[PDB]
Amino acid sequence: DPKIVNIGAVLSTKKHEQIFREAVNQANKRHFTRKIQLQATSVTHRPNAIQMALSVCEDLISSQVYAILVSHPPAHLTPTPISYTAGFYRIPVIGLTTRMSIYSDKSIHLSFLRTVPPYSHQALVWFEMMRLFNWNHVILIVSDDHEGRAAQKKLETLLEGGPKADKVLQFEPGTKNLTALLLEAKELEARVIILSASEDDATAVYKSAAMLDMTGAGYVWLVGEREISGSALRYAPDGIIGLQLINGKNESAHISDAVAVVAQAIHELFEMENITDPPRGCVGNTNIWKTGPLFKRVLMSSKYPDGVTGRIEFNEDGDRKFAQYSIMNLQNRKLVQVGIFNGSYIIQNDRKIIWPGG
Amino acid sequence: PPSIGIAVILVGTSDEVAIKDAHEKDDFHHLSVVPRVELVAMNETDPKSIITRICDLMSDRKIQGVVFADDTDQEAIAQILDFISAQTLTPILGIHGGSSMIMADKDESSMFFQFGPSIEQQASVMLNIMEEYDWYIFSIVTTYFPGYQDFVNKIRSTIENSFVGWELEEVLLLDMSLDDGDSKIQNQLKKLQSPIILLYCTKEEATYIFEVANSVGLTGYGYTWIVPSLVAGDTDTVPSEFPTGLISVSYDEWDYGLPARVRDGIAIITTAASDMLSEHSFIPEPKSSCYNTHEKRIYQSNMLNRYLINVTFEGRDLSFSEDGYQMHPKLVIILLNKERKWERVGKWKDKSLQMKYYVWPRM
Ligand SMILES: *[C@@H]1O[C@H](CO)[C@@H](O[C@@H]2O[C@H](CO)[C@@H](O[C@@H]3O[C@H](CO[C@H]4O[C@H](CO)[C@@H](O)[C@H](O)[C@@H]4O)[C@@H](O)[C@H](O[C@H]4O[C@H](CO)[C@@H](O)[C@H](O)[C@@H]4O)[C@@H]3O)[C@H](O)[C@H]2NC(C)=O)[C@H](O)[C@H]1NC(C)=O
Ligand SMILES: CS(=O)(=O)Nc1ccc(OC[C@@H](O)CNCCc2ccc(Cl)c(Cl)c2)cc1
Ligand SMILES: *[C@@H]1O[C@H](CO)[C@@H](O)[C@H](O)[C@H]1NC(C)=O
Ligand SMILES: *[C@@H]1O[C@H](CO)[C@@H](O)[C@H](O)[C@H]1NC(C)=O
Ligand SMILES: *[C@@H]1O[C@H](CO)[C@@H](O)[C@H](O)[C@H]1NC(C)=O
Ligand SMILES: *[C@@H]1O[C@H](CO)[C@@H](O)[C@H](O)[C@H]1NC(C)=O
Ligand SMILES: [Cl-]
Ligand SMILES: [Cl-]
Ligand SMILES: [Cl-]
Ligand SMILES: [Cl-]
Ligand SMILES: [Cl-]
Ligand SMILES: [Cl-]
Ligand code: NA
Repeated sequence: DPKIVNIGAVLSTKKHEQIFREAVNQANKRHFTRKIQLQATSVTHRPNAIQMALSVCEDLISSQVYAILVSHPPAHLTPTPISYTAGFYRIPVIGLTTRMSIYSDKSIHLSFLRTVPPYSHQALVWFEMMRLFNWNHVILIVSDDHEGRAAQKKLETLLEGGPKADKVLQFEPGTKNLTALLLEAKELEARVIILSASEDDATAVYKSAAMLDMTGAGYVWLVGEREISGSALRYAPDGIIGLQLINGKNESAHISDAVAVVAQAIHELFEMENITDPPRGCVGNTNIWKTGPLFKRVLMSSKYPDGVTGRIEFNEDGDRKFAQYSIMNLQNRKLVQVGIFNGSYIIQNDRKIIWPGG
Repeated sequence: PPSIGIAVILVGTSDEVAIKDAHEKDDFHHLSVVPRVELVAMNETDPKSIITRICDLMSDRKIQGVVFADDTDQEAIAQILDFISAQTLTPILGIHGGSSMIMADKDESSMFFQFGPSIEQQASVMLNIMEEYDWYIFSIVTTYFPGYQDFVNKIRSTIENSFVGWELEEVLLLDMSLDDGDSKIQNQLKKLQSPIILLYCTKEEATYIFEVANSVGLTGYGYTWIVPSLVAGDTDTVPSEFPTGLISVSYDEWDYGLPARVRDGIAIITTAASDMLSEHSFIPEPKSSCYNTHEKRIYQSNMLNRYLINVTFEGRDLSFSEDGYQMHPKLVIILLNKERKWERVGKWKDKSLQMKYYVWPRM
């Protein structure tokens, strides 16, 4: 009779719960499980953050989960309550689909990994494009919020560790007329513009840029995924280039990979000596799981080469490395794939890029 | 005058009788509104116990505000309270214990306010101490505990804007979210040269860090460590790892006792409610449910904050900052002496430092 080790999950639907169950059952078949055997415990998202925290305690931590998978629901309901409550005990949380850069901040989310990269890592792709297409002078426009500034910090680090940013302009989120900001950019010589902004803020940029004739021949526009989604797509200038994270919204694929990674890590953990069990339930328990920080290290340094979503490793913030992106180009008002970033390398496909104007 | 509900939640042994006494200035609310106070005892300080207790209170009764005190060193309690405050939009005052330990970056929607000093004020009290004794050469150690950036920034801002010959030699950032089986933290601490070390972290973190620092010879004579209030925490609980000669800034219940704190808490919430009622002819309706907050949210706000931060009572300024700290706390400088007892060795009062010793006796 093996020791039973529970893995937890907070997921979007009962379908995804069943996918989690089966992934864990496969992990048990795959692995040698005479000593250690995994058991799936799951719920779906509660309708508010306090209920959600309570359910993490009552439904998951009561089962002594060693880790918790969390999906981003596609309805205001974030992983955050689950990170907080699990983090209180140093139980690792694995985000499956959340892209916001704030989850990279160890001070707030002190035991959080994810199998997708934060939006800010799209800078890694921009940088490779800047080398490839020899854009040696760029203007960077970002929203003056956490996400925007995270994109800036990431690109600047790549540029300061070749191509240069001739200027960085920040704007206040929710500003509707941005003519003043963009006139500043228009004055400059560089004509490659990079944008980090939410949907609605991208929309405002695109509109103002159009009225200043900054979306036609001569200009290049390089953006991420939010800036070619929803309403941002509706006013985007032709010739724009943006990104889509491949499998980025496939909860099922990330459940598979996450379980594989966590199963591998748990079997590795139990090679070592003096592994303790997590706390059973929240009530009366205020000490951290003594083994939590070690299990975090083992996860951080996990490699899973043959993932559904590609090559799975994590960086020093616990963020996905070797993520793969579609490189999209708006031609005749259709988003067309003109290549991919395969995790380390740009691959142009046989569809031609059409730039602003031509 | 109409009555507003205020829960006073007390964790761990306390004189309820002595507490109910200091509030006999209950005949001392001549405001537009009077407090209906309910003492509530709590045993546990995990997230579930704290959430369910407060939510049960809020459902059983109409609570305008919560006054919270505990007898622990658990700084996570403040984090839990900020979360509850922001989610339910209910005023919560953390007046003692873990609940008062600095919580940096409170939520935008938070109505959570803490007795005791901001991070930046403690940073500056530290530099004033160092200046008094002409200790101009120092290094900083922090963990990733929230605030560590504000701490390092404040130090750096202060010293770069002064003509005193400050020398900040080394800033270490220790990651204690991972295990220390590779002796990483030992290797980082071995870098330290300075005769003064400022340490920002939690009391539990400092316990491990000092253990390591001892092993590599960093805690004896020649090294003076200075820490903020939350590291000393409850001064009747002194980890064996803490080195004698440790200096701390403190607001652990020296001259400002729990009874007086509870009374000031009740006054702050009550005055704020009266002030708002006087100006707007309403106050926010107490949430009847934690569990419905998603619906009810366009109907709620943190309006009461404007008033919560600007109360004077019995001719004493009880102002909070917008960051949610006491404005003008009287701070006590304490030293861990040879008997492993914390000892008063100075005061910070009227933005001025008054130290007991001109020269430090041996410790
Ligand atoms: C994203 O895309 C990149 C680039 O396509 C991939 O990286 C390449 O991965 C392939 C494996 O398919 C590697 O191919 C191997 O190259 C070896 C020599 O590498 C040197 O030279 C190349 C070219 O100049 C440099 O890029 C590289 O840095 C090295 O300096 C060969 O020795 C290998 O041949 C071996 O296997 C073949 C089987 O076909 C045998 O026939 C041979 O006898 C021999 O045993 C092989 O050709 C390539 O090196 C990688 N390039 C880089 C830059 O790393 C990523 O794998 C891909 N990522 C994903 C997730 O798909
Ligand atoms: C990384 S380290 O070296 O170990 N230092 C460190 C220490 C503590 C720390 O805490 C930060 C987080 O708690 C903040 N957010 C979680 C708090 C929280 C909120 C609500 C609830 Cl309901 C709970 Cl339960 C817990 C972050 C870092
Ligand atoms: C999502 O990933 C799974 C692999 O687990 C795959 O079966 C499915 O086809 C993917 N869905 C889409 C829309 O690509
Ligand atoms: C844990 O380590 C201790 C040594 O202090 C040893 O006595 C005990 O057998 C170990 N237990 C496990 C499960 O490794
Ligand atoms: C706390 O414990 C005491 C005695 O141990 C008990 O009388 C009291 O009912 C407990 N409080 C709660 C809320 O259970
Ligand atoms: C509120 O703050 C104002 C500052 O303009 C000041 O009059 C006073 O300190 C407060 N008002 C009170 C306490 O009535
Ligand atoms: Cl529980
Ligand atoms: Cl192409
Ligand atoms: Cl209790
Ligand atoms: Cl919050
Ligand atoms: Cl504090
Ligand atoms: Cl602590
Ligand atoms: Na992380």
